[PDB]
Amino acid sequence: CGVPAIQP
Amino acid sequence: CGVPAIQP
Amino acid sequence: ANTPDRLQQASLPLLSNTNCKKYWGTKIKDAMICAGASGVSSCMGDSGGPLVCKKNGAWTLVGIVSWGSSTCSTSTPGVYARVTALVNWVQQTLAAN
Amino acid sequence: ANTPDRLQQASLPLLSNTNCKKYWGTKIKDAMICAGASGVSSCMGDSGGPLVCKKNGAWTLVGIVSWGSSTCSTSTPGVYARVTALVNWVQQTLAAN
Amino acid sequence: IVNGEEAVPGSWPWQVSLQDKTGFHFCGGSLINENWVVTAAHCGVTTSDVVVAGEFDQGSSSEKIQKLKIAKVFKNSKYNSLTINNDITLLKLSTAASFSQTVSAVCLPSASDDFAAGTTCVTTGWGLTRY
Amino acid sequence: IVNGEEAVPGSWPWQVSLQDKTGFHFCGGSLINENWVVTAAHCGVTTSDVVVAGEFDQGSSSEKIQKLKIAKVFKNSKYNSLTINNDITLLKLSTAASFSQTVSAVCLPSASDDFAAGTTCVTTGWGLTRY
Repeated sequence: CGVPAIQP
Repeated sequence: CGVPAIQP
Repeated sequence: ANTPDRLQQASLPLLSNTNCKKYWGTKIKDAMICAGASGVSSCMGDSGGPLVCKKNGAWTLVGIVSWGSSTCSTSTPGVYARVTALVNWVQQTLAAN
Repeated sequence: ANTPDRLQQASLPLLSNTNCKKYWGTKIKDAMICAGASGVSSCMGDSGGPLVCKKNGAWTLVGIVSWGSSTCSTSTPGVYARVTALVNWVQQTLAAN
Repeated sequence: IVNGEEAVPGSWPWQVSLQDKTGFHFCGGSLINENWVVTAAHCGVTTSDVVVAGEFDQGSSSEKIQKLKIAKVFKNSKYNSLTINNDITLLKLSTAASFSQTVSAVCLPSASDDFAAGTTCVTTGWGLTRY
Repeated sequence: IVNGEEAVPGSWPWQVSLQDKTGFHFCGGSLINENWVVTAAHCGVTTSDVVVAGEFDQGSSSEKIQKLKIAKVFKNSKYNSLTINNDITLLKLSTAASFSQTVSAVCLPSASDDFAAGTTCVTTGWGLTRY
């Protein structure tokens, strides 16, 4: 629910 | 300068 | 021109409303949250975007860019809509629509 | 959105630097002039544009939109670069190129 | 943002750009679902505005994104246009977004959550890099 | 401008709009010659931006607008990006503007001229009509 697949 | 063709 | 064609990010610390009033006084209401004054600042065109913080390993929306320095000073805090004070409204709207 | 498609105008009074310091204090320098606080406000996007006054039937450039109210409040004067203060720079530049 | 840095494209997948009819950026917003966007009330969003998702750069001759129509706007009735208090608006999409590695939702808090003074948070957008 | 009025098309002939190369409006300017524009230093103008004269409506399917290239930018060396003082820049036009019913220059005061507090002036532009 708030976990980008591409990490910031 | 300063005298438009079309009056405000 | 001073607008970025590429998406920009920045880290900034949250402030207490206590602290934010030192700068903004009375303009600061309960449904607002300040962040920054640490050398970065939201600026024109950033309105409506997110202010997120990591909780339980996930990014959570804490603020919505609302207003700030008329000159975008990096010494002055940005003011965000406090999502915690507005969420019951979101969820209820979500529930009925 | 709140972006007009058509060019907009507003009539407004000039203020003394001393009345403007009421509102913005120390922020008001030598090369600045204020106007408005009268029911109108320049807002995001107005920047760099003109503030004109009619002198001897002609419109003359008195200010350059600079900064003003973080929220574009119509009761807070806008701040413009005072052309009077900068036109020798202008003329000498025009002269030189 | 002044003094920020460029993001890795796709790394802030909930970030959207709101575009007017002329067609250019006037505010950001965030995806909370495949059907809804939260933004500020003061942005003045209307049904003719468009939501743009999956976007990194604004000058591409053409890029791979999603332009979503708005079906309805829900401004908070508490919103005060003078005070700017209660600055939020919900946008109901007329075409759900298509989540992917680059488009997804941010989490929403609870009303009782505490975010303590001092937390290092992050903000994103396409606003000016200098006044 | 907030609480403004729609101007009569072409009545503020020196009013220009500056566009970046993504194509849209980031600032205003005033034409003071056929070859020179006066704007704010804070606008960050570059020679990759374009000056648009003869414009009324930013949604015009097409009009007799003039898009002018910028040869050189003249940034006042005293501009303080912190104070925003001495906020002025001059744009030298690659190709001069062609004056018409709709395109012309504003007059420049002299350094010793005196506009008194109370004087009734006019400001124009395409900025937001509501915050």
